[PDB]
Amino acid sequence: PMLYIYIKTQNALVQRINFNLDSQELPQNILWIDLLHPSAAEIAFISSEFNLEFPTKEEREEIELSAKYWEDNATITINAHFLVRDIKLRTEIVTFATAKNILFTIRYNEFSTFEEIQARILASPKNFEDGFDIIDKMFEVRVEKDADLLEWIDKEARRLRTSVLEKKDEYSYDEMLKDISSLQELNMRVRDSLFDKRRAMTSLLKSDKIDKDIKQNLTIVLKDLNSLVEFSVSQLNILDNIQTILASQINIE
Ligand code: NI
Repeated sequence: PMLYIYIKTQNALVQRINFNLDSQELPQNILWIDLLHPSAAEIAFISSEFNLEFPTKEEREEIELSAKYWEDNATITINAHFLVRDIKLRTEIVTFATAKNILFTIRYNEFSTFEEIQARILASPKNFEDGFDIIDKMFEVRVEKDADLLEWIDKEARRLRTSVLEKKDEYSYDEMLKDISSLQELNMRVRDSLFDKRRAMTSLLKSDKIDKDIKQNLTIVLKDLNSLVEFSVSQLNILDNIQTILASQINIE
């Protein structure tokens, strides 16, 4: 049950404070508040200090569980999509929220993609003026990590493509089918993860809480995201065709 507060320092750098809710005093110049394994104390803390609640039924608005983006006059909420090990992956969701120009992330597990997000924010030369600048950089880091995963699948697909097409350096036909099937699932999960981030960034673009600097950056990430979706689709066709060729060999032989 941990609470990390990221502040903009006097020297215009970011510093991470391991914050103790029950005793310590709140810092100045907060950029981003990270809640890991929150208990009712941490949930009570952000509500009492930043007016941040998450009921699924309220009087003022119809809350739709069939969306992953919600915005009222003061806050934006995003249930953001991540992939974590279950190689077999599974969906992990992190709640993002904005209040008083501060980014909030609420997470229930620690996973490697979020550690990479932490390291990049702490080491970026970018000057973050508020929490909206943070989420801007996070979307960029998240699309890169999805790209690295498509690249890894690409390496594995080329090895399989060579092995099956030229019938050279093959192993167990069943084992090759297991791998192809595993890569197909990874490809499908990353593409869907990329679709989720497209919908969120596009909804952020419409907010008037987001200044022109962030909208320009989200647009650049969106173009690259689209490139990765194209790459993922070409890649899945290759995997499906390797599976078809491999099944053809089993049956013919
Ligand atoms: Ni700005």
